[PDB]
Amino acid sequence: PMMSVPVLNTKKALKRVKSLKKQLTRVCLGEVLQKIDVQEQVYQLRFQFLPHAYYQQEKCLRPEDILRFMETRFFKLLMESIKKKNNKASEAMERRVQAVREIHPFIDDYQYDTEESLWCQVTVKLPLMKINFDMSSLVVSLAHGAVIYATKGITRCLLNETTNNKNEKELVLNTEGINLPELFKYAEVLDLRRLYSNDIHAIANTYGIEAALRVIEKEIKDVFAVYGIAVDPRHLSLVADYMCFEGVYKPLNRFGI
Amino acid sequence: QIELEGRRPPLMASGKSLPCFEPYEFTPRAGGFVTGRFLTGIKPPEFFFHCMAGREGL
Amino acid sequence: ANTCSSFQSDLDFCSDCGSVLPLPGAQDTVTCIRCGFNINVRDFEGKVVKTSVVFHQLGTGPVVDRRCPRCGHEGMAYHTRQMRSADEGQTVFYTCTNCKFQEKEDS
Amino acid sequence: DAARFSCPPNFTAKPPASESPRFSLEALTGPDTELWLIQAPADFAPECFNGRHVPLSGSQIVKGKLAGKRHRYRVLSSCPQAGEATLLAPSTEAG
Amino acid sequence: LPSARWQYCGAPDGSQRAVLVQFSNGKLQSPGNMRFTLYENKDSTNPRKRNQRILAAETDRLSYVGNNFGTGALKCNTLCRHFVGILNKTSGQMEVYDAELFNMQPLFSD
Amino acid sequence: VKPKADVKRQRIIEESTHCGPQAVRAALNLPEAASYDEVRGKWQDAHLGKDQRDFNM
Amino acid sequence: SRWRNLPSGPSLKHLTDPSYGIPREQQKAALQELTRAHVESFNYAVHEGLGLAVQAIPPFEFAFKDERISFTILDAVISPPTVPKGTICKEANVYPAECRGRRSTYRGKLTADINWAVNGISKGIIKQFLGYVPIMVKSKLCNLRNLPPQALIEHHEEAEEMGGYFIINGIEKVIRMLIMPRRNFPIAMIRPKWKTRGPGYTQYGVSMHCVREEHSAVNMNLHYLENGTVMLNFIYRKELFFLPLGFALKALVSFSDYQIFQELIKGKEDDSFLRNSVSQMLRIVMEEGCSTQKQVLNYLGECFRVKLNVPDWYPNEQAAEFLFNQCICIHLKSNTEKFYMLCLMTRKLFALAKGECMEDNPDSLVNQEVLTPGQLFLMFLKEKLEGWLVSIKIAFDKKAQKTSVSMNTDNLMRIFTMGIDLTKPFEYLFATGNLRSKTGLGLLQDSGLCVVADKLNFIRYLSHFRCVHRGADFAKMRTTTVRRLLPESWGFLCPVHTPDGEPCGLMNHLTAVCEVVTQFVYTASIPALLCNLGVTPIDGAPHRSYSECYPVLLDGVMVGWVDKDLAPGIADSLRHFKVLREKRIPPWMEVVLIPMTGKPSLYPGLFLFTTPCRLVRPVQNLALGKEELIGTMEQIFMNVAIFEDEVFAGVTTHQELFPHSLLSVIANFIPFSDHNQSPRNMYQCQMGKQ
RNA sequence: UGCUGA
DNA sequence: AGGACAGCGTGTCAGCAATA
DNA sequence: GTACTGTCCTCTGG
Repeated sequence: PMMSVPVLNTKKALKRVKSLKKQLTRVCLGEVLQKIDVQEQVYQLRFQFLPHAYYQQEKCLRPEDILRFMETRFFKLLMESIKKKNNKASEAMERRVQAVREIHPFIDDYQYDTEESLWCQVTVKLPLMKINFDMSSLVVSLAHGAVIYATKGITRCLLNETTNNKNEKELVLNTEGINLPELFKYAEVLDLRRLYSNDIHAIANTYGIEAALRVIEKEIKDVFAVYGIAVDPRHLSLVADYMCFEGVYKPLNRFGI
Repeated sequence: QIELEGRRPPLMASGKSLPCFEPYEFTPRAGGFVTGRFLTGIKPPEFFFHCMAGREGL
Repeated sequence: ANTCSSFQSDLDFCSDCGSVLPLPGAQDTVTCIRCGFNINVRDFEGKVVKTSVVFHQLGTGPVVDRRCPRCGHEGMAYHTRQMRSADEGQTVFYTCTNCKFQEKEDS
Repeated sequence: DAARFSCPPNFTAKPPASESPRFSLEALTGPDTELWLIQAPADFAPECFNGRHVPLSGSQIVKGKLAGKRHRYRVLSSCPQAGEATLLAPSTEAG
Repeated sequence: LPSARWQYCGAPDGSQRAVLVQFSNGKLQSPGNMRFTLYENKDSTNPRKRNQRILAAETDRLSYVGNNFGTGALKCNTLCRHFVGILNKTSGQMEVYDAELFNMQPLFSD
Repeated sequence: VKPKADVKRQRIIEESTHCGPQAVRAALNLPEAASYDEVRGKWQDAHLGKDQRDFNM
Repeated sequence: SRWRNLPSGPSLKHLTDPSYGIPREQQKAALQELTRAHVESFNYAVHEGLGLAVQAIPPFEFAFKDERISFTILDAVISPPTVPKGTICKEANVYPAECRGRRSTYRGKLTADINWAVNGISKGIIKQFLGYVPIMVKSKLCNLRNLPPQALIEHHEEAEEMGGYFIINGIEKVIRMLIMPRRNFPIAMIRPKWKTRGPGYTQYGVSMHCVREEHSAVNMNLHYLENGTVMLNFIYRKELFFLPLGFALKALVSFSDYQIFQELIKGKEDDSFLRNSVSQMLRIVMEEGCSTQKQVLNYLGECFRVKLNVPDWYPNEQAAEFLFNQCICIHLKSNTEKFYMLCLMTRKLFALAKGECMEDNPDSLVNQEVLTPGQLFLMFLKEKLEGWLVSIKIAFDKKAQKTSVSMNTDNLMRIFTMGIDLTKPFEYLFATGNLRSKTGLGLLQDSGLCVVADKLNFIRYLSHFRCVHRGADFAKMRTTTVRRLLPESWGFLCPVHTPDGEPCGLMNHLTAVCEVVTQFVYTASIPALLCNLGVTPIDGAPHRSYSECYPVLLDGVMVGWVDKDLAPGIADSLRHFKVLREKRIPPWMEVVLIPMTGKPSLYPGLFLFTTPCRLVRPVQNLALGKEELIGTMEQIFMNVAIFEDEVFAGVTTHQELFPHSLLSVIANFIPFSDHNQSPRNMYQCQMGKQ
């Protein structure tokens, strides 16, 4: 899936877009990590996060937000997965630690890193009888699908500088995901008329069916264009009018009959 | 330049593309760059890559 | 015996899970030693420094392009693929420079 | 009760050798004595090394003569690895 | 590099053999409390049986048995040969003897 | 093909037999030079990798 | 050699020679070496392999009345074709010239001598006539063997024929070399459809294809489960059975859990997920009830007794041995060797799972071998002999269960009552091509096994004895990756000679210099030589750390752990022996040494194959100039120049015999194939056969 | 079911 | 109501042998 | 082969 919104051609918009591109790319716990150190029924875990030199440049992240993420989402999804396994097996440092263990009954105390996330570990223990194995497997299969924050549906943006020779000045913010409403907030940075997507079900849900007809036609035309073939527009018009006849984008297949 | 799947000919499991070539050989010849022509025929290794391509076509 | 701890060091087999009382309770030759060993096992481990890292990773396609026009002029670029049978000839894939318009001839 | 090994009827216990004072525990525990384990191919003839200087460290090729034919044997010497075969010796202390 | 002069004093008739033991479950923490008994086959007329031997080790808790015949006899006793070298550090002379290796294992009967 | 035109073709084919190291190296973003065996190892790693998108590069 | 006296430029003064029509004294010898793999395989299958096949053949004991009867087959013998009974006259022999005139099968008589006993003190040796088995043409059980071209013309034969085929109803079926995975070698595979085999299975596993003396094949898969545990899948009679490892390891060896564990952690004695997962395999399912070898054999016996169809009076411990003998590691006689082989295949799944090793492509010829006409023939013969025993004693048990004392009067009238079987079953596999077997013979294909050999031309005919079919099932596949012409089939398969439609990439042909191995040797003094060379036996004292050591294998049997700084010299010494024909190293042993680095390269170790179905090809061994033979897997770790002046000092270990060695026999008949485009030259190969 | 032709 | 999953699907074009 | 429909399957809402 993809998108392509032109950039509005104003000096302020060009400056804001850099931040916009850096704002919609997904940053995942796994993309920001050096290596874990698991000790094992008392299972400790130190994350040892990366320095900002080589990941803050194009990800727009800060260490307090990243660490706060572990306290509220990763360190409880960890107990969620531990239960997933164990159900079928047979002055200020203080408030943060306290609220965090207010909510869970297993953790004991983590750490603090007053100097750029120096050493940030945690400790757990299930004292009676649990399957003591290399649980690093779980806390590694989980530290990959754990994403700090991302716009739903968008996996990465990119500004393909030039798209025109006639009015070469055009800039395009292409994307490799699809979320139409999460771009409506930038009607001053980007041109939301001229927004395009190859989805045809998302266009049909944000703009209607008469707007999905033309996306269908343009998609078929651009599919044939990569080979030099050129079907006459009068044929794609009829195909798109038949497909979208009864208000919905209906497939041309066994369930359409 | 021979291209099979949009990529150069595949390597073996040991890192050589053909029994004649050292493993992980940098020369473009080892990756399917045929500098021979049908006027003066192509050597055996180039013959091999050309056959790979002509067969994937079918 | 002067050996690994998960088994019945002096005797034959492997012990059972070290849970409760002495060993606890093996099947053959139950002979019991060290209700609990001294040090809980220290397993020092680490993870990969290639994939997850953005540290320690700081340091260590136009074709041959012959001349034919479609929209403008002055030099396309071609990839040859034999997308045909053994009784036919090789198809050619051209691409422009000023723009990016792909051709896909038959020969 | 330990089921005590029971010797099959066709076997008899071999007495110690009181005519063996060489492999005696006393002889082997002498301050000037070192024990070495040697592993060789099944067809190895140890006499082919008689008088020759076998290495006590590293790797060396040693030449031997067997039945008129020259053989060369690569000899590897190492530090005992935990779990190696233990030599048994007769002991007066053990009855 | 340190070297030793090799001598095979060995066995007078080759009837004489030393005895090496290896335990399948690791190292014995206290080999000093073990009593080893070597058993030989009474049949000295059958060349096949005359070299059959059993080594038994008894502890307070368990018994170990090794044999040079049958499944318990392992390949290393033949494909390779084992020797024991006795090195005199003072003379630099190594006396070499034939050795027999026994793989020891635990004793239980139904 | 004319002679005196196949000589240029032959010299260009001779020149083309020296363009592998630079190509691969400058695609692995390796130190610009001084590595002649780190490049083979990096190529091998990229080849036995799981993702296999640093190999297509 | 065997490629000398190859003409340097063609001549035309052989036609127009005063001796053009005079039949020659001996046959051509270059045409003979084309069907040589089809004939030398059958020669073993019918004389030396048949005795071994019948030797396995467990004695078929069963219950009659209140009696237990044992029937064993002491020998089976196939006789050359001959006039049926003596009812005919003037010539006992029967030459293939007829059965082409008439439309009949060239079939020889298969007869065995069974030996039936009642408790082992009452016995009599009867000689039953099993049936008729088809015969190849110049196969040592045929009447045209040892005939010069002049005597081959008075019988109506081609004077230049190399048979290598069967005449089933006068149609000359040409059973062709199918491709099998490999034999007696563990191939580590990453197949994602494996996790559907159970609740916690992963997409990792080492498969092994085991063949014993060319009469039996079996496929066993060791699967990795997410817990760190390994399972074993075996197939008996087309049913898949899953046994946790540990049940298998404890049964095979009367060893403690400590030496066993110490074996599966040999090279990774610092890893702790492994050390913990090995203990879970030994304790979780085996300290749960069975801790002595017999109790494990007893438990395994009770669960599997129903589907192994064992005798009712068999102890459960005896039914377990039946499973291990007939389903896991057929190739190895010992149970101690079967343990060490299951342990190296596991040590390998742990390395594939931890990404320390590269999956072996099953579609590279490195990990492939061929199925010859003799392997299919014996593997069907043995199965049909077992079926004959079973049927005769079905009839036995079913007739009367009556006082066998006087029933020793009709014992032969009983055995003959079911000896009426073995003939028609055999002709179906040859006349139709498809296989009807209780066990598919460890094959994976049940059709297209034999095909019609048509003499439209002599270039259509000669290409039936050099064809190699990847498989008949791959003709139905969305993905096209078994049709890729990888660079590992250099010198073993022709790039150009492939059908150019639906069979493309699936039906290949051998190059002119390539050849199938078919000889069988002793290979008993090899394990004792490897130890002289520097190997240390599996038993112990490696002299290093089990991680700086190479695991040595020789035909499924792990000799064990040549040191890491002695592996190169050992491989070079072994290669010099095979080249100069010293020791007893077969001229065709493949000494492979897959080096080990820190990279995820193919699993390290020194293999040494000498089995009878691998492809080999000649290459001029430089530094000796002695015409070595290299194999598909041994060719990936060596440089082989083509033209001289391409040979260098350190590089170019070997050199190829002729520059056109890469091309097939037919592709060598196309003139100037170098100046035509490749889809054309491949087309020439399909048009020269029509 | 093995082949073959566009 | 978040799923888990079992369940249908198609697949250019004509000949010959031969045999169910 | 993958992706669809389908099919419940039964988990928190009045």
